[PDB]
Amino acid sequence: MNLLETRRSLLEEMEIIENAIAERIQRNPELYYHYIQESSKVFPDTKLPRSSLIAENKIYKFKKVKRKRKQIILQQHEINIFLRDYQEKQQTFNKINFERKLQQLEKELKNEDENFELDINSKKDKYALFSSSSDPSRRTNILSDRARDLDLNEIFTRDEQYGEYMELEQFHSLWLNVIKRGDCSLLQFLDILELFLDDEKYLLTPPMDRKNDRYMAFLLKLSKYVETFFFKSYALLDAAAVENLIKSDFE
Amino acid sequence: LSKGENVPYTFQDEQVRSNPYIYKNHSGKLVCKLCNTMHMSWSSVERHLGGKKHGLNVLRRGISIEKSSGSVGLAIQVNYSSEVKENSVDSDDKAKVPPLIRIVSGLELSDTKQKGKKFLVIAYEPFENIAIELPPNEILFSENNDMDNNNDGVDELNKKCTFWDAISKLYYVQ
Amino acid sequence: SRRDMEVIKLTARYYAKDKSIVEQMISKDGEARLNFMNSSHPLHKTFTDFVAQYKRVYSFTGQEIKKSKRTILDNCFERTQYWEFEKDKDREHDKLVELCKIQFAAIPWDKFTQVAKFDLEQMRLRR
Amino acid sequence: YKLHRYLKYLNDEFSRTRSFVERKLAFTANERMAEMDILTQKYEAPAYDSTEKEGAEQVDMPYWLYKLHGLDREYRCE
Repeated sequence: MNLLETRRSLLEEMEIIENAIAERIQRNPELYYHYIQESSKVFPDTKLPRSSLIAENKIYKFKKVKRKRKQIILQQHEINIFLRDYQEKQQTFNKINFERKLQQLEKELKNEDENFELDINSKKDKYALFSSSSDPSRRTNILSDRARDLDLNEIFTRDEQYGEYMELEQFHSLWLNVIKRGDCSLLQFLDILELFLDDEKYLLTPPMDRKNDRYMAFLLKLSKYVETFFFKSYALLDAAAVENLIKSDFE
Repeated sequence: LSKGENVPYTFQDEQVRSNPYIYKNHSGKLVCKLCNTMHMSWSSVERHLGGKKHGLNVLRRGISIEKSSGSVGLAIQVNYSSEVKENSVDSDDKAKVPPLIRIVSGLELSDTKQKGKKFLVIAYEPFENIAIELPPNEILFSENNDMDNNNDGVDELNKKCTFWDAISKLYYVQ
Repeated sequence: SRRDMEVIKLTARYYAKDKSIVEQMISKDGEARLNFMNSSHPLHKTFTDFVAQYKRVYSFTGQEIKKSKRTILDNCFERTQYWEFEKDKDREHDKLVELCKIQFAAIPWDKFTQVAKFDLEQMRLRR
Repeated sequence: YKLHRYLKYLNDEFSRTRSFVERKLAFTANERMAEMDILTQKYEAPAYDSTEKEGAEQVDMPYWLYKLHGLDREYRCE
């Protein structure tokens, strides 16, 4: 196997993917904008577009139609898997990167001459494998053939509304179970959570004693939830980057 | 009000007219021969020539005319003003439009005397039109020069074989 | 088409390194198989592609690509932007053309005043 | 610590939800019901509708003549 061909096909596929997620970012700029905005508040350095662009939902001159949340998120997770593929290919590629032989192979190319068949399926099956609306007959499902079995409802509950809200009622229940009473209302519970927005309150004005078992367990479960929710609602941002950032800040 | 022109009588058998439509009938009245209107005075006429009906009948006649009428090639080099008078008009009014060429049959002329040959007319907004007689039935009439790219511009002739050096104001045609 | 594809891509593989092995093969064998070598044969064009591509693989051999997620995203955004720009150029062009059609259709081709009687592609550039 | 920083990064969502809570809370029966209906519909709806737009980008004849002449009037020869 001539590595040249393999590395070629790799660079080509990478190109295809970049082109796909670029077409996406084109039809609905929000996809990037949304993402980028969040990124802005995690990695302060990040440069973000002109506000006007964001609002008018335009990238250059044309203002694009506003899309609903479920679709934006969907395409963001699709682009997520795309970027995964890309990262993989980039990896394998990094790990992979006369005349008598020319006639030698050209001779064997004569093999099986009677192969009556039309072959238009290398760049078309890929281009197609990664494009908008690749599932239905013509135009029914925005999802590409690549991620045809991608379903957000298996990632978000109904009360979260694809990142609009985070369902904390459950944790209010567990909390009631933790404080061993009922003096605590959903709103008073949220008032409790607010402590964790401050850099010092959750530490110096704790709801319960921070050495209490029930409390520490609860806090664990809740923390896990908030984190998974975070990365769930912002697929496009590099999860590992954020994780490592936080860890280093911690140490 | 007439600006001194002699508006001719309808029977006089045609001195290019300022316009060319207005006449005077066997009586003395003034008439548009396009629109078949009768006018009392020069003041009325200038209202008509500036009117929306006399606009239309020119367009209708416009269409009505526009629906009927290894070798050697020719090359023309037309030069234009050197920023002498074009300094007073720069309001992006077709200023971006380059000169245009068209092949006209002599079958139609202001005098209609002799005819039977073609002319390679070249036109630009301010400057006056220009013509070049083409006795040869066909010269340089090529066959798929470029690889069929479709920006019609005005016509196959213009895109196919014209160049407009707009920076120097030189129009080449071949 | 697997045959054609394979021969194009192979002669393209070799043509990418030396360009001398094919020019010798053509004179040695004499087969109507490599008829795509001449720019006459349509497929030739796609050939010019493949070779280029292979020529490209020779570019960063010994160099790894270390693009990160952030970067890839930024890039795809910039590509989008480009596409939008190009689209705008196309639009403008269409407009100008429209103007031209209007004026051409709207000038007197009977205001004659003649005088006498009787490669540009490389010229319509700049140098 | 993670709960801390992640909740900080999600301040907008936290606020958004707290708001939601207060709203639903101040609803009536019918109101709360219809709202729930809405959340549900949003949940079980196609991400792309058969009635969406593609390519709707923004930026940044002789009528009385045929009646007068008597044409374009329905008639029949048997």
